[PDB]
Amino acid sequence: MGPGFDFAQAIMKKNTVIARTEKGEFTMLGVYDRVAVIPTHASVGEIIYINDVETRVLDACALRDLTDTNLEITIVKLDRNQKFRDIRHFLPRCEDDYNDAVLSVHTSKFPNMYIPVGQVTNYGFLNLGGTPTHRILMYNFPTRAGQCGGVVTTTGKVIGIHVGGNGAQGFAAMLLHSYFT
Repeated sequence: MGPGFDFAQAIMKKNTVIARTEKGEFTMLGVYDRVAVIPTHASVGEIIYINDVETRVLDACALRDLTDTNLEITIVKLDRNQKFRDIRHFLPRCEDDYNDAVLSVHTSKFPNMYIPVGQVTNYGFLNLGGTPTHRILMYNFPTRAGQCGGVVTTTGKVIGIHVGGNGAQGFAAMLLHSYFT
């Protein structure tokens, strides 16, 4: 409907796949080459389904900060026959607050879904499902089961992936340029 939705749509149309694990279907952001991200609670194994294609996982790394605190981001390298458009130049370099974000989701359950979530707070620490988690972004939208892995964007930046909610707020894990060097 406006430039925020335009940037979000451009990311969804070229840089997302539907990932299926034993824990469900997730929006999965492709970042560059065969490298993608997914919430760590997706529990990626040796095999994953990508757009319903059986795919070998070549590497998977559950990220933690240098305090050895969960970040809730898993970086996956996929044995896929095609590269993603390189979007690393849209990743923030530092932890920040944002205005006017969109959360975008694409699954069997929620196709072509775009939510204007508004102002995004650098929340920091969250006890996420009982797990101490750092680098959390917070927005005041009542997100639901099925939106995990959803992409959080502003005009010109890909800032996070949706990892949870409390019924009134939603929470995303930061994406930082330094994760994908």
